[PDB]
Amino acid sequence: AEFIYTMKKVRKAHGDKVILDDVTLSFYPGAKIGVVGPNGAGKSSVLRIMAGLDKPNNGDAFLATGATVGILQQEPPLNEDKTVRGNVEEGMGDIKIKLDRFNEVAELMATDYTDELMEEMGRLQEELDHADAWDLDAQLEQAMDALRCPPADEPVTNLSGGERRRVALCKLLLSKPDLLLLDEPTNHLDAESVQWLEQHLASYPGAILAVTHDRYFLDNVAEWILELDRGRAYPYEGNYSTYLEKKAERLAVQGRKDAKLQKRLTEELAWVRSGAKARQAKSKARLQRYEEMAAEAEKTRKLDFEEIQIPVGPRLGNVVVEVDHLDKGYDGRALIKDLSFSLPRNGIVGVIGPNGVGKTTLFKTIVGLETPDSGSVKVGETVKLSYVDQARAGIDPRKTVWEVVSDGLDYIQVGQTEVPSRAYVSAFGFKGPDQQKPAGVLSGGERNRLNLALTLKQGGNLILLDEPTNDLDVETLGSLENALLNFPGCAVVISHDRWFLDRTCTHILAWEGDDDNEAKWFWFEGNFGAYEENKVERLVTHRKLTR
Amino acid sequence: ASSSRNGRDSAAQRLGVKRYGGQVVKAGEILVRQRGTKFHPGVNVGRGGDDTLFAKTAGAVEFGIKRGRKTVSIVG
Amino acid sequence: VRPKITLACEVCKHRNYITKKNRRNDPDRLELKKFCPNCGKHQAHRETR
RNA sequence: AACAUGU
RNA sequence: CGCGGGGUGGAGCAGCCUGGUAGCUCGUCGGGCUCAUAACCCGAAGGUCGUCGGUUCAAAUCCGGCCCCCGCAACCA
RNA sequence: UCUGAUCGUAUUGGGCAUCUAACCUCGAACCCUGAAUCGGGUUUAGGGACAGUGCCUGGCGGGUAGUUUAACUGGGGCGGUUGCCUCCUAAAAUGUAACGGAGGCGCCCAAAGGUUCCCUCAACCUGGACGGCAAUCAGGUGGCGAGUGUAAAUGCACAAGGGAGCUUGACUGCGAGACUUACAAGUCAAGCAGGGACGAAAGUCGGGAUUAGUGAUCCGGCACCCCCGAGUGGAAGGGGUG
RNA sequence: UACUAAAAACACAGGUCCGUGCGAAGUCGCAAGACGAUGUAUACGGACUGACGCCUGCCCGGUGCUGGAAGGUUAAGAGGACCCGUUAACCCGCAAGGGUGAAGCGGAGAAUUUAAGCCCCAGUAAACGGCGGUGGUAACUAUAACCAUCCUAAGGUAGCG
RNA sequence: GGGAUGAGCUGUGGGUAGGGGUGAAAGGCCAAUCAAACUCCGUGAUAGCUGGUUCUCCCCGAAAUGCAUUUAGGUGCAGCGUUGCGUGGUUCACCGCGGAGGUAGAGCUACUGGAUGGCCGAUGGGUUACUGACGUCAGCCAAACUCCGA
RNA sequence: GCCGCAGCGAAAGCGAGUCUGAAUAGGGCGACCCACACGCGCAUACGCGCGUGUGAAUAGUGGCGUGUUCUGGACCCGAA
RNA sequence: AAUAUAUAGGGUGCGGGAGGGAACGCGGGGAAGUGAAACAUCUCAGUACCCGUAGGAGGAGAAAACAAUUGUGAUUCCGCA
Ligand SMILES: Nc1ncnc2c1ncn2[C@@H]1O[C@H](COP(=O)(O)OP(=O)(O)NP(=O)(O)O)[C@@H](O)[C@H]1O
Ligand SMILES: Nc1ncnc2c1ncn2[C@@H]1O[C@H](COP(=O)(O)OP(=O)(O)NP(=O)(O)O)[C@@H](O)[C@H]1O
Ligand SMILES: [Mg+2]
Ligand SMILES: [Mg+2]
Ligand SMILES: [Mg+2]
Ligand SMILES: [Mg+2]
Ligand SMILES: [Mg+2]
Ligand SMILES: [Mg+2]
Ligand SMILES: [Mg+2]
Ligand SMILES: [Mg+2]
Ligand SMILES: [Mg+2]
Ligand SMILES: [Mg+2]
Ligand SMILES: [Mg+2]
Ligand SMILES: [Mg+2]
Ligand SMILES: [Mg+2]
Ligand SMILES: [Mg+2]
Ligand SMILES: [Mg+2]
Ligand SMILES: [Mg+2]
Ligand SMILES: [Mg+2]
Ligand SMILES: [Mg+2]
Ligand SMILES: [Mg+2]
Ligand SMILES: [Mg+2]
Ligand SMILES: [Mg+2]
Ligand SMILES: [Mg+2]
Ligand SMILES: [Mg+2]
Ligand SMILES: [Mg+2]
Ligand SMILES: [Mg+2]
Ligand SMILES: [Mg+2]
Ligand SMILES: [Mg+2]
Ligand SMILES: [Mg+2]
Ligand SMILES: [Mg+2]
Ligand SMILES: [Mg+2]
Ligand SMILES: [Mg+2]
Ligand SMILES: [Mg+2]
Ligand SMILES: [Mg+2]
Ligand SMILES: [Mg+2]
Ligand SMILES: [Mg+2]
Ligand SMILES: [Mg+2]
Ligand SMILES: [Mg+2]
Ligand SMILES: [Mg+2]
Ligand SMILES: [Mg+2]
Ligand SMILES: [Mg+2]
Ligand SMILES: [Mg+2]
Ligand SMILES: [Mg+2]
Ligand SMILES: [Mg+2]
Ligand SMILES: [Mg+2]
Ligand SMILES: [Mg+2]
Ligand SMILES: [Mg+2]
Ligand SMILES: [Mg+2]
Ligand SMILES: [Mg+2]
Ligand SMILES: [Mg+2]
Ligand SMILES: [Mg+2]
Ligand SMILES: [Mg+2]
Ligand SMILES: [Mg+2]
Ligand SMILES: [Mg+2]
Ligand SMILES: [Mg+2]
Ligand SMILES: [Mg+2]
Ligand SMILES: [Mg+2]
Ligand SMILES: [Mg+2]
Ligand SMILES: [Mg+2]
Ligand SMILES: [Mg+2]
Ligand SMILES: [Mg+2]
Ligand SMILES: [Mg+2]
Ligand SMILES: [Mg+2]
Ligand SMILES: [Mg+2]
Ligand SMILES: [Mg+2]
Ligand SMILES: [Zn+2]
Repeated sequence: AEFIYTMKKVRKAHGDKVILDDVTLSFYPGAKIGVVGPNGAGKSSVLRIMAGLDKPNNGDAFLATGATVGILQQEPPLNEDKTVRGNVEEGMGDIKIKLDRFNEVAELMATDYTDELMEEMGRLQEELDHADAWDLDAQLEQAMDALRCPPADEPVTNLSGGERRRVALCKLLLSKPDLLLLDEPTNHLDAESVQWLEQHLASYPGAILAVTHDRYFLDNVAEWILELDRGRAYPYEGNYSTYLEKKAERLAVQGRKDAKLQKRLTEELAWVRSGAKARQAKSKARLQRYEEMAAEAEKTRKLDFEEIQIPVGPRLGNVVVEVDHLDKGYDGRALIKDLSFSLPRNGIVGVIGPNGVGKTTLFKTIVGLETPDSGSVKVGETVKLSYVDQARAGIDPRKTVWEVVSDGLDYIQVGQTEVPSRAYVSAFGFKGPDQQKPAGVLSGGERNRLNLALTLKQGGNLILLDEPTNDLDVETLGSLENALLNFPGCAVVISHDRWFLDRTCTHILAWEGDDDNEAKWFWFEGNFGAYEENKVERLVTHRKLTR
Repeated sequence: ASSSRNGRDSAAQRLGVKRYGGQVVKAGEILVRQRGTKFHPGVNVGRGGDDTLFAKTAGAVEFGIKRGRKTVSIVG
Repeated sequence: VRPKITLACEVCKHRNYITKKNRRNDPDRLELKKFCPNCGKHQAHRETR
């Protein structure tokens, strides 16, 4: 069994925060590895070593011969051409210009000399039979109907958040590399597309590495589980219910070993201050053991966790949002048609729908950044909102994380109260000298965490959150949903995490469109578990993508 | 036995005027080694990095006042 | 916090200069315009990895 | 399963 | 004298080398329960962080300067 | 013939069980043996591919062996200190000791470096929405009492201090001649050439207003140059410059 | 303690704990052998108290000793993908060079497989060891039987001073 | 003065050997020697430490400081002695001229601090019999104060 | 055989030069006779280049002495 | 012999060995003081000492050797390098 990727004595560290230290492991074809770990462990930095983007400090992390590699970054890039032209840049990347050379020589060789160009239309034709590119048009027309892509002739600027991930999954799954590097593939996707990607990654010739924070995508695609602790990597097999056992066990034995090391210090620190008696001397061997036990008691300080704390706004009145017969559409396609609801006070409203159906356009009519076609939105004089788009200003990639929350100022207003800015970003995890990290080097778990710092400093009593459960681990995801239950205003949450809307929701707004209407919604007074029961009282073959 | 924490000091840096006035020098000799510009460069004298007042031309050193600031010059 | 970095030419890939940056202030690679003795003219130098 | 006291 | 801990609400202690938001138990104060007092339940008030002089945007914390309290060494003739 | 499951022969290792023939027996009897609680042999009764021993290998190891365990010091110990920068001691050049008197340093800055151009501060006084001793504004007076990334001295208002434009000289090949110095080191340097930055030019720039922010030699690592290449062509390893 | 120390030191009879199932454990030996003992757990050896009388409290966190074997970590041996050196041949060519390179022999060798130990989970103090602070409170005063709080593996009981 | 039928005292012959013996345990004893016996050999061990080192005259003539040191009672290089060969007044004294200085002294409304007594009086304390800032008129002080200055 | 006979360079090598360097730039190390007429683009006089000298001033090596040094017990005596 | 073939052991007759010597030789075992201004690698040194075994000498000795592509042609020992 010849491998695909190997690492030998690899050590990568960003100064004090080590990512690897003397790791050595091999990736053989047919592996289905799901890599886990908390935020700051280094999961996206390992996959950029394996993609050839980054390089380790020392050690030899190389690749097998042949064996091309495709990576999905955690924020995937796109071009500025069409959707049909967005898929040909990967998977059909090098093979379209062989097709764009063979049709060139179909008229250039006729009007020119036919002896050197005879073989130039020959060795192209030898690269169209083993790769089978004679029907390259309909190979694109299949790989768009598998991921259910948006149509061919539209720009990639006015797309969804999940439609920009459906078009980026189609780039890598056409290349068919011998080593996938999926960095959070199930972000922004609905339940239909994640169920698709489970059955596609089952039958797949090649190694699959996939860093995920959820627990149900991993148990269907991964049988081996790799972990990233503070530097070390701990490979074993399981199904992520045994990951949370073994992670909580390493900290159990470490807690009552650092505690036993602590009582050895206080019995020894009492010796070094005891003062030397008559002419016998205090032993320099025991002074040297104390000065080396004090150093190993300082490279173990790991407890630093602050709860997410949402600021309370002013007192909220009886009318929060009123919507009377709302219509919204960008073309002849209609998204919202005859919608009437009224947002409650002191609840959580979950918004349900598949990709490209108008959940984010629904928020932009409430904040006023869009305009209703017919019908009105009414807010009410006590309501102060809190909302920031993902696209209109967002973050700036070379301002530091302290001057994005602040604007270079010392103290900030989080709503009729004065708090320091460095005491505010440190309440959101960014502590110590990590407050000078610019926005480009922030990871996905601390770009979602930065985005909560910008929205919640507006001090509102109606917070609108568009997918807060995006790149957060289970320690702080439970800390966020704790703070949405101690919140005395109305919170509206768009999500696709089915086991996050089942936990903290009191009202459900869901798309129940079918073939004749395609644009109707539904308001439900109750939680998500009771909406599934009420759904069945009112009221598939896997698409292949290749051949 | 109240051991004072007041013992240390730095090595002397051999500062001062190293060639005096009316004295024949070669091109490039050091005239005044000093901290800051206690003496200023006059004619045919350059300052240097640590204010060392070298010579640009062989000749005779002469000192003088030029609008308050005391200067060092070389008469070729 | 101030590591020592080596700057390499972007044409012939010789490592001509060593210097120090700040890793928190400049997380990305340093591009300067230094003089390569191999090429004989000032050319774009960039850090190594 | 609760339950001490009385110028 | 010399070392090296310590001073935080009325009493006891966290927080401190990991600078930003002063906390925990009892006690005090007002209301309940009881025939009444306890116990228990509810709501509150209370601190120049020993004093004063330095860095920082910001000090109970970091660093000096003094004032008390506690512990330990003072061995060989 | 591919991916996966399954069956079958041949082969080859790992456990477990049984066997006896290597090996083991201070169980027994007989013989050399005339005198033998030694030893060897024969047969028997048991153990058995284990144990024991060889070579390789991890652990454990004051049981034993060889040794180390600094100096200054108002005797030694205890306490303190050890290199580097700044001032007083220092007796008007330099230098100068003490467990003499005060502080710092083991960095920081991709501009807080280079260049061209422009500007002057603190404090005080009068007027002014929130505005207070003091935010920002306007006008008087003000020659250095502010400021200098960082201790202190020497300096700096002509600014080396406050602001803006473009940039990488925080260079490569050298360096006559000097300061300091036991040696080893440490420090300054006009100017010539390549190739650049800024400036209309003259010109200035081999990092920072200056002096602290560091470590000899050996042995190794890396990139580059293709210098030697143990019969010859290669390579191993050495060599040069960074 | 011949030769400045005859005692309160050592021994002792009694006590307990641990080791030993039999050419035993322990000891002298490189080994054969020997002692133990021509003895066989009421015997033999090692440790610590020291007739007798009344007694011998609490602590298993530390460090040992005994047992366990889930998990981590871990040697040689087995295994020998890939990579590098050399070159039959081939390709561009100036055959002054450059590139690709089978088989073979060598260099350096990864995944995988693998015991004790150590970390780990338990018991053990007649195992080496350890057995707390500050403040209030009663008929004049005084002292606290009593209470508050912090901490530990547990806070020095009987008796004595 | 203690034991003196007992764990007694003694004779003759025998066994245990040096990191070993033996020890009712004192580091005791092992040939007048024991925190590792004695004797030959390695061997003329080594000692930054102490002692000693022998005949004469003639010329010149020091040092006890600097830097470094597992260094401080030792040593290396310098400094100072002598001698061979080079150089020849370049050394030093005095007089004349050209130069930098911040001690002694003095000064401080020239700065940073200290500081006596008057006058004015911001604040603070009980309409103000106490506090007395900042200014101001005379008299002062300083190694880390200097407009000056031998 | 040794020392002298030519050096420079890490070394291939080149050689009264050679190494660094892009350098007919500068340096490092090494060679290199005016006190003397003439000839000598020459220069008021003085030298440069170059024949003849006015027939310039060099030099090493081996023996035996002496001073110090190296390896030996190394000036002699002395431990535990 | 036990035990059958037989061997261990036993009988008789012939030959030989043992131990000493001042040095030198060969093969095997193998220190420490000392030098490194301490010391462990290293040195002292395969020395001192010990064990086996000789000979008048001993060991080595007739190329599975060197060389550099021309050549020398068993070993020992002295001089150089
Ligand atoms: N500016 C626009 N012009 C035209 N069409 C648009 C625009 N913005 C969004 N759309 C389309 O409107 C539909 C829904 O938009 P959007 O609200 O962003 O869906 P969505 O809920 O965000 N999908 P998702 O959040 O990934 O689950 C998609 O088909 C978009 O392509
Ligand atoms: N270039 C950089 N310089 C300095 N620090 C960096 C740099 N890149 C990354 N980091 C830091 O190292 C961490 C490594 O990021 P990483 O953990 O790989 O992302 P992540 O694991 O995917 N986070 P998440 O996706 O939520 O799990 C970042 O969170 C930063 O704190
Ligand atoms: Mg990520
Ligand atoms: Mg969306
Ligand atoms: Mg000084
Ligand atoms: Mg400088
Ligand atoms: Mg920047
Ligand atoms: Mg009450
Ligand atoms: Mg005494
Ligand atoms: Mg074995
Ligand atoms: Mg020892
Ligand atoms: Mg020794
Ligand atoms: Mg001493
Ligand atoms: Mg003393
Ligand atoms: Mg002086
Ligand atoms: Mg003087
Ligand atoms: Mg200090
Ligand atoms: Mg600038
Ligand atoms: Mg400026
Ligand atoms: Mg630099
Ligand atoms: Mg020079
Ligand atoms: Mg130039
Ligand atoms: Mg120009
Ligand atoms: Mg210059
Ligand atoms: Mg500076
Ligand atoms: Mg060395
Ligand atoms: Mg060769
Ligand atoms: Mg090489
Ligand atoms: Mg060079
Ligand atoms: Mg006696
Ligand atoms: Mg006696
Ligand atoms: Mg006696
Ligand atoms: Mg007994
Ligand atoms: Mg027993
Ligand atoms: Mg035994
Ligand atoms: Mg015991
Ligand atoms: Mg006793
Ligand atoms: Mg236990
Ligand atoms: Mg055990
Ligand atoms: Mg017990
Ligand atoms: Mg008692
Ligand atoms: Mg008697
Ligand atoms: Mg008597
Ligand atoms: Mg008697
Ligand atoms: Mg005898
Ligand atoms: Mg004793
Ligand atoms: Mg004796
Ligand atoms: Mg001894
Ligand atoms: Mg000797
Ligand atoms: Mg001697
Ligand atoms: Mg004389
Ligand atoms: Mg000397
Ligand atoms: Mg004069
Ligand atoms: Mg004078
Ligand atoms: Mg002075
Ligand atoms: Mg004076
Ligand atoms: Mg004054
Ligand atoms: Mg006064
Ligand atoms: Mg003075
Ligand atoms: Mg040479
Ligand atoms: Mg030259
Ligand atoms: Mg013989
Ligand atoms: Mg030795
Ligand atoms: Mg020695
Ligand atoms: Mg010595
Ligand atoms: Mg022979
Ligand atoms: Zn280049």
